[PDB]
Amino acid sequence: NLWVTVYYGVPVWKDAETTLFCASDQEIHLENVTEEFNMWKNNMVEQMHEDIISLWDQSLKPCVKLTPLCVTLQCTNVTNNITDDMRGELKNCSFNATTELRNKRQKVYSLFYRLDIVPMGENSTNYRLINCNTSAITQACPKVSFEPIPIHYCAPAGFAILKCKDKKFNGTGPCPSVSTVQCTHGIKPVVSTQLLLNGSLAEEEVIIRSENITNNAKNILVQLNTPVQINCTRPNNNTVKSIRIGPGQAFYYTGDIIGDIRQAHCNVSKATWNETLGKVVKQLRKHFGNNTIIRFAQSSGGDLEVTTHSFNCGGEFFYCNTSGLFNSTWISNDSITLPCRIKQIINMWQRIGQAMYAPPIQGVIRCVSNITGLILTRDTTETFRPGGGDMRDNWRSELYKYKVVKIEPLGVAPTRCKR
Amino acid sequence: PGQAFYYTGDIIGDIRQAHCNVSKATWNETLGKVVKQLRKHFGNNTIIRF
Amino acid sequence: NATTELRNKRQKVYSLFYRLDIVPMGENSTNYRLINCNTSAITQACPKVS
Amino acid sequence: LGFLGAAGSTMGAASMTLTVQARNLLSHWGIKQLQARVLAVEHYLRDQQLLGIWGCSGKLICCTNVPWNSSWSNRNLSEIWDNMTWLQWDKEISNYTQIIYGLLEESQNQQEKNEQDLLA
Amino acid sequence: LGFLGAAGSTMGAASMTLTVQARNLLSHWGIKQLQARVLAVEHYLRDQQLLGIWGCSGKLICCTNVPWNSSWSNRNLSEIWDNMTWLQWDKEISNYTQIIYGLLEESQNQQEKNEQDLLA
Amino acid sequence: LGFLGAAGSTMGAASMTLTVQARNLLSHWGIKQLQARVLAVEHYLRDQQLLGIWGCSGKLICCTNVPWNSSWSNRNLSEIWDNMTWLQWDKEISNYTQIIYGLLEESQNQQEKNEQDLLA
Ligand SMILES: *[C@@H]1O[C@H](CO)[C@@H](O[C@@H]2O[C@H](CO)[C@@H](O[C@@H]3O[C@H](CO)[C@@H](O)[C@H](O[C@H]4O[C@H](CO)[C@@H](O)[C@H](O)[C@@H]4O)[C@@H]3O)[C@H](O)[C@H]2NC(C)=O)[C@H](O)[C@H]1NC(C)=O
Ligand SMILES: *[C@@H]1O[C@H](CO)[C@@H](O[C@@H]2O[C@H](CO)[C@@H](O)[C@H](O)[C@H]2NC(C)=O)[C@H](O)[C@H]1NC(C)=O
Ligand SMILES: *[C@@H]1O[C@H](CO)[C@@H](O[C@@H]2O[C@H](CO)[C@@H](O)[C@H](O)[C@H]2NC(C)=O)[C@H](O)[C@H]1NC(C)=O
Ligand SMILES: *[C@@H]1O[C@H](CO)[C@@H](O[C@@H]2O[C@H](CO)[C@@H](O)[C@H](O)[C@H]2NC(C)=O)[C@H](O)[C@H]1NC(C)=O
Ligand SMILES: *[C@@H]1O[C@H](CO)[C@@H](O[C@@H]2O[C@H](CO)[C@@H](O)[C@H](O)[C@H]2NC(C)=O)[C@H](O)[C@H]1NC(C)=O
Ligand SMILES: *[C@@H]1O[C@H](CO[C@@H]2O[C@@H](C)[C@@H](O)[C@@H](O)[C@@H]2O)[C@@H](O)[C@H](O)[C@H]1NC(C)=O
Ligand SMILES: *[C@@H]1O[C@H](CO[C@@H]2O[C@@H](C)[C@@H](O)[C@@H](O)[C@@H]2O)[C@@H](O)[C@H](O)[C@H]1NC(C)=O
Ligand SMILES: *[C@@H]1O[C@H](CO[C@@H]2O[C@@H](C)[C@@H](O)[C@@H](O)[C@@H]2O)[C@@H](O)[C@H](O)[C@H]1NC(C)=O
Ligand SMILES: *[C@@H]1O[C@H](CO[C@@H]2O[C@@H](C)[C@@H](O)[C@@H](O)[C@@H]2O)[C@@H](O)[C@H](O)[C@H]1NC(C)=O
Ligand SMILES: *[C@@H]1O[C@H](CO[C@@H]2O[C@@H](C)[C@@H](O)[C@@H](O)[C@@H]2O)[C@@H](O)[C@H](O)[C@H]1NC(C)=O
Ligand SMILES: *[C@@H]1O[C@H](CO[C@@H]2O[C@@H](C)[C@@H](O)[C@@H](O)[C@@H]2O)[C@@H](O)[C@H](O)[C@H]1NC(C)=O
Ligand SMILES: *[C@@H]1O[C@H](CO)[C@@H](O)[C@H](O)[C@H]1NC(C)=O
Ligand SMILES: *[C@@H]1O[C@H](CO)[C@@H](O)[C@H](O)[C@H]1NC(C)=O
Ligand SMILES: *[C@@H]1O[C@H](CO)[C@@H](O)[C@H](O)[C@H]1NC(C)=O
Ligand SMILES: *[C@@H]1O[C@H](CO)[C@@H](O)[C@H](O)[C@H]1NC(C)=O
Ligand SMILES: *[C@@H]1O[C@H](CO)[C@@H](O)[C@H](O)[C@H]1NC(C)=O
Ligand SMILES: *[C@@H]1O[C@H](CO)[C@@H](O)[C@H](O)[C@H]1NC(C)=O
Ligand SMILES: *[C@@H]1O[C@H](CO)[C@@H](O)[C@H](O)[C@H]1NC(C)=O
Ligand SMILES: *[C@@H]1O[C@H](CO)[C@@H](O)[C@H](O)[C@H]1NC(C)=O
Ligand SMILES: *[C@@H]1O[C@H](CO)[C@@H](O)[C@H](O)[C@H]1NC(C)=O
Ligand SMILES: *[C@@H]1O[C@H](CO)[C@@H](O)[C@H](O)[C@H]1NC(C)=O
Ligand SMILES: *[C@@H]1O[C@H](CO)[C@@H](O)[C@H](O)[C@H]1NC(C)=O
Ligand SMILES: *[C@@H]1O[C@H](CO)[C@@H](O)[C@H](O)[C@H]1NC(C)=O
Ligand SMILES: *[C@@H]1O[C@H](CO)[C@@H](O)[C@H](O)[C@H]1NC(C)=O
Ligand SMILES: *[C@@H]1O[C@H](CO)[C@@H](O)[C@H](O)[C@H]1NC(C)=O
Ligand SMILES: *[C@@H]1O[C@H](CO)[C@@H](O)[C@H](O)[C@H]1NC(C)=O
Ligand SMILES: *[C@@H]1O[C@H](CO)[C@@H](O)[C@H](O)[C@H]1NC(C)=O
Ligand SMILES: *[C@@H]1O[C@H](CO)[C@@H](O)[C@H](O)[C@H]1NC(C)=O
Ligand SMILES: *[C@@H]1O[C@H](CO)[C@@H](O)[C@H](O)[C@H]1NC(C)=O
Ligand SMILES: *[C@@H]1O[C@H](CO)[C@@H](O)[C@H](O)[C@H]1NC(C)=O
Ligand SMILES: *[C@@H]1O[C@H](CO)[C@@H](O)[C@H](O)[C@H]1NC(C)=O
Ligand SMILES: *[C@@H]1O[C@H](CO)[C@@H](O)[C@H](O)[C@H]1NC(C)=O
Ligand SMILES: *[C@@H]1O[C@H](CO)[C@@H](O)[C@H](O)[C@H]1NC(C)=O
Ligand SMILES: *[C@@H]1O[C@H](CO)[C@@H](O)[C@H](O)[C@H]1NC(C)=O
Repeated sequence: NLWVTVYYGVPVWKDAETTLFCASDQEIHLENVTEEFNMWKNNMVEQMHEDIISLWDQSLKPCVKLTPLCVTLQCTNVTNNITDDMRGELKNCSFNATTELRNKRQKVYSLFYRLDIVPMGENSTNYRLINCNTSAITQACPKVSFEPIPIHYCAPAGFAILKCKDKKFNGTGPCPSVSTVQCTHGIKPVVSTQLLLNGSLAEEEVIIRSENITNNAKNILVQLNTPVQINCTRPNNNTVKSIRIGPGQAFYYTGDIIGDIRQAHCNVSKATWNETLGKVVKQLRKHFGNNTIIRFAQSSGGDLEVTTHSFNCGGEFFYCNTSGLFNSTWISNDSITLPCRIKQIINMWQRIGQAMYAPPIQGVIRCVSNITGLILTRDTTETFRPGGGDMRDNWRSELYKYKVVKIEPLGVAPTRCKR
Repeated sequence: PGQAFYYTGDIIGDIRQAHCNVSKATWNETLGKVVKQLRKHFGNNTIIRF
Repeated sequence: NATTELRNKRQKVYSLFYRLDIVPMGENSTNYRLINCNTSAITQACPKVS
Repeated sequence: LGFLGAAGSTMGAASMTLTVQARNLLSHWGIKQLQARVLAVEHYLRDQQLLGIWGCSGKLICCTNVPWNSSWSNRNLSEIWDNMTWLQWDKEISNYTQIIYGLLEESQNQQEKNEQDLLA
Repeated sequence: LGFLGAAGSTMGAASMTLTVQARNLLSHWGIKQLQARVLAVEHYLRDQQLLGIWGCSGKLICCTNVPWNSSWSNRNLSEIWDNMTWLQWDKEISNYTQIIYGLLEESQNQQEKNEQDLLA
Repeated sequence: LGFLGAAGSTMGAASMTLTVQARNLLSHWGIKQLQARVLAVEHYLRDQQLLGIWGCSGKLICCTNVPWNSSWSNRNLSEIWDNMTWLQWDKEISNYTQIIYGLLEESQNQQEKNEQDLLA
């Protein structure tokens, strides 16, 4: 009747995990393929997380380790015209630093942000740096930028990356329009918390994605279909000086500020932001009731790293207060100014044993970026607050459309052909 | 900077020597068995001293 | 006199050592050094690792 | 006409693109990339070894002397080759591939011994 | 009589040493050596896969059903096998090897389907 | 019935388990493990290449046109297939395997040339 016939080169695949490789400085449509996608169970996210951290750590290996600076500092108030918003933000700290010769010392004074230092014994002249009790700070190399250069992830032979082209796709379930790609689009590893910057926009509508939308323990990733432009600045002219603390080892610090001292801040158009939230609210009401109340509120608690919008602006690390963006209730040429704090001693990843010193940048800093999505958490009346402390969510927002499968070319079927 | 050294500060009570205990009878049975097997490589009408 | 987390500070520490881990210097009965100070750097085993 | 382009097509159409997929099976930081490459080679060789064991070495379409059990699938040829894509077919008989593979090996073992005794 | 000893000889002489060359295709510090070894294996397997695709698996000399186009080379057999060494020949037709390889694949694909329908 | 289970059995019994052993040939810290895996692949490929050179590609039992020299072994078939296990046989003719391998290669080289001239 019918006989087993063996075929090799069959267009069949199964879900699989593997190691993807980099490509830095092609697409086949698959006409009648419907595939099941599931962001949040996508291991491409876990790989990107580990690769970004590893590359970050590698870049600090050849940089000056600031152990000579774990000394007592004598700090007084800065003798300049400091506005009310900046009182107590800066301190003028003196210390005895090592030099290139072991039997010599030098007296150095520098400006530090208050967030980077701590009083000892509750004494108002003697302070230490924040990490002297937990870690050695490593200074980032001034020649190495923090720019989020795009990375493409490519599959090894025997594997393929499938891509979902459905414009209304929410990260899970069947995708009726699937193509095969050799390598992903370039993804910029932008590191930020509650507002996602410089990512991809939704093609048509604001898309709200959540692993379980009714579960208040889960985060909600909101992709915008329009960017909101945000303008950030540190409006102070910084004079950057350096000293040798060892054999070819230079430490960089702010010596002084030229002119008045003002608070760093970000500007979001008021009208654009109100249109953006109206769109988010309309989509939230498709998961929540229609005749409901949607309230936005500020982050409820935790340290500065999670209660603010954290980002790298021109090499400086900003911590902006977004209570001016998330303070409204929606029931059935102005701008919003967001105050920002600056830190030089940071921990980047949610880790304890590492710390980095970001050397100051000479001059005045300005950067412009696009808000392309929000990370929200949820508490009638539903209340939503900013979230985003875990960087894996930033990467889920770009990788949600990709899946990795293994090719299984061998198979059998009945035919009328016999050996 | 985050580096802790651990040490014994003090001893509570009297100070005594550390030691190990081996059952006397079990040990004597064990050696008798070892001796019987050594005599298969060494002479039979011999003396084995530990 | 041990170092502390700050480079310009010192702390006075006393501890108990086994005699096998220390050696007299110059045959002096108050001044001793640790056994390895002339041959190696000692590394402390991590307390969390069995 | 590219790699996996026929994935949504019928088995009888997709069977004409076997060389398209066959040619895409082959091609401390950097170690995990070597592991991926070594593993890809090992996977490839196991499938090739298996075809050799069944007497299908060197070919993409291989007819055998193993009859089909309708307990494996009782669909006819028009149901299988003019509908059920290969992805659909693979799901339907996944439970039976080890039984079929064992029977392909047993058959080849009888064939090689019957052919050596006819050359004697 | 050793590896590449026939490189300067005529194609018809050099064709008798094919096993001499075939056997010399197979066999942080130390990683670049693994990369070289993995790569050598991958190269080897791609050439073997290609012979299989063309229906030449397991042999050093393989005749096909692909006719020669004299647009590729219009030299006769005495010009090619009794002169032009293989190095010279390779230069002369380098521009045409992808056309020829495509035609070898297309032919094998028709042959395997015509043979399955004659076993039916 | 598992891997090497037949090692103590007679050659004529052990010859029926060839697929059992064939399938067990394939599958800074961690580098020596990659070296072991790369090496296992290279070993495998050399044995497969050698079978191809002798004209035995794709099969576990291969008959050739090379006669047996009784200078290699003068035992009869009952002595060899109904006694001397494969471990015993391997010891007895170890001194002659390179002579035999050379003669298998020479024979295949004459066979491929005689077959191309009959297709002409
Ligand atoms: C979101 O995307 C926008 C658009 O890409 C991005 O804005 C860009 O930021 C970079 C980095 O701050 C700007 O590049 C600098 O421009 C100044 C002014 O000319 C130059 O002086 C800088 O060169 C010095 O510093 C470099 C190290 O960063 C050194 O390598 C160099 O030798 C010099 O010393 C540098 O070129 C760029 O101009 C803007 N682009 C625009 C249109 O404004 C924004 O930062 C992204 N946001 C986030 C959070 O990633
Ligand atoms: C953010 O908006 C404020 C207005 O609220 C801008 O402040 C003005 O800046 C101009 C100089 O360009 C001054 O002449 C005005 O006197 C300032 N107004 C006030 C009320 O201070 C600010 O420049 C904007 N932002 C950014 C990020 O550069
Ligand atoms: C930090 O304090 C130092 C003094 O400890 C300030 O430097 C002095 O400035 C006066 C003028 O006001 C000069 O006459 C002195 O010679 C300077 N002393 C030294 C050691 O340079 C310094 O300006 C203060 N820093 C800031 C940013 O205000
Ligand atoms: C952002 O600014 C708001 C003020 O606009 C801060 O909110 C206040 O927080 C204190 C607790 O420390 C409450 O007692 C006040 O009632 C809050 N004010 C208002 C108007 O609600 C908020 O804490 C700031 N956030 C960060 C991260 O600095
Ligand atoms: C090691 O010597 C120290 C003194 O150098 C002992 O500590 C003192 O004990 C007396 C009581 O006998 C207290 O009054 C002192 O205040 C303690 N001094 C300090 C610095 O703590 C210590 O007990 C001895 N160690 C051991 C194990 O006996
Ligand atoms: C065809 O299969 C019949 C039932 O076999 C059983 O069911 C199948 C689905 C498998 O699970 C198999 O392992 C079970 O034994 C047999 O009774 C019948 O004899 C088979 N036909 C043959 C081999 O001639
Ligand atoms: C091939 O099969 C066609 C469909 O048969 C019917 O539907 C399938 C899914 C089963 O449930 C089967 O039992 C049903 O009878 C037939 O229409 C067609 O005539 C068959 N072709 C031949 C040549 O027999
Ligand atoms: C032989 O080739 C003739 C010309 O083909 C063209 O020129 C050669 C050199 C290649 O570049 C090729 O891609 C060009 O198309 C054909 O016109 C002729 O039909 C071919 N003979 C066959 C295939 O029968
Ligand atoms: C084979 O070809 C020989 C050489 O032919 C001539 O030189 C070559 C390079 C071309 O330019 C060609 O057009 C010339 O005619 C001939 O001498 C020889 O007779 C030919 N052999 C046969 C059997 O035809
Ligand atoms: C069989 O072998 C005879 C002796 O060959 C020699 O002895 C064997 C054991 C090998 O060591 C070999 O290298 C020696 O040459 C030959 O005289 C005889 O001709 C061979 N039979 C053949 C090839 O027909
Ligand atoms: C096969 O050989 C059997 C054993 O032969 C004897 O012992 C071997 C080890 C040699 O020393 C040989 O010279 C001896 O003659 C024979 O008993 C048996 O009859 C032979 N079978 C056939 C068909 O000839
Ligand atoms: C220094 O600034 C603090 C604000 O952080 C203020 O409370 C204190 O009184 C100031 N001291 C002097 C001497 O100006
Ligand atoms: C620096 O050294 C001088 C002695 O030369 C000392 O008086 C001063 O307090 C030291 N500075 C600090 C911050 O300890
Ligand atoms: C360092 O000191 C701060 C108080 O200034 C304390 O909160 C923190 O837990 C200490 N770190 C360690 C490792 O003990
Ligand atoms: C995403 O889409 C799936 C499939 O339609 C649906 O079951 C799920 O509830 C949706 N989740 C969200 C947050 O929209
Ligand atoms: C989603 O969350 C709800 C609680 O809001 C829970 O009852 C339900 O079982 C969860 N569903 C899944 C698939 O985890
Ligand atoms: C900042 O200071 C530099 C001198 O180092 C001067 O050339 C520049 O114009 C100043 N910029 C501003 C905004 O004050
Ligand atoms: C941001 O700066 C651009 C010019 O670079 C300006 O057109 C835009 O209006 C500014 N946005 C806000 C919110 O101030
Ligand atoms: C935001 O939208 C609401 C609802 O349409 C409206 O009442 C409110 O005035 C708007 N606010 C701004 C700043 O446009
Ligand atoms: C919710 O309101 C919108 C109009 O804003 C309407 O189109 C939609 O059908 C309503 N959904 C339900 C479930 O009533
Ligand atoms: C929210 O807006 C009201 C004015 O409508 C203002 O009084 C209140 O302070 C704002 N809350 C925050 C946290 O800024
Ligand atoms: C914001 O989005 C627009 C539209 O895609 C783009 O032209 C612009 O360059 C983006 N801005 C930034 C800072 O990337
Ligand atoms: C060792 O301790 C066990 C109980 O844990 C006891 O039964 C045994 O007799 C002791 N052996 C010796 C030699 O004391
Ligand atoms: C050694 O003595 C044992 C009895 O303890 C006896 O069984 C054995 O045969 C003797 N061996 C020889 C060599 O006398
Ligand atoms: C260290 O000193 C001891 C004597 O206390 C001596 O025996 C040993 O050899 C010395 N080690 C070295 C490396 O010289
Ligand atoms: C998809 O299905 C249509 C019929 O609805 C068919 O014409 C087309 O060829 C199919 N696509 C593929 C790749 O087979
Ligand atoms: C699908 O299956 C039926 C038999 O079940 C057959 O008649 C038809 O040819 C197949 N394909 C099409 C074209 O629907
Ligand atoms: C395949 O096996 C599963 C159990 O693993 C069984 O439920 C199913 O009915 C079987 N039949 C098919 C799909 O051939
Ligand atoms: C080199 O050419 C000469 C004729 O000039 C020929 O006799 C010799 O065999 C050739 N060498 C090789 C390796 O073919
Ligand atoms: C070289 O080519 C010519 C034909 O062009 C042929 O007669 C001759 O046999 C070839 N080889 C020699 C021996 O020159
Ligand atoms: C081969 O191609 C080159 C251009 O790449 C051309 O110049 C040459 O004439 C071609 N002909 C040959 C050598 O067959
Ligand atoms: C071992 O030898 C016995 C005969 O003494 C035989 O029956 C048995 O089958 C042999 N074992 C194997 C694995 O061949
Ligand atoms: C072993 O060899 C002899 C011939 O030497 C043969 O008669 C016998 O069949 C072989 N095997 C057995 C069963 O002993
Ligand atoms: C095999 O060679 C060895 C020397 O290497 C020789 O002693 C032996 O007699 C030879 N004969 C055999 C076992 O076939």
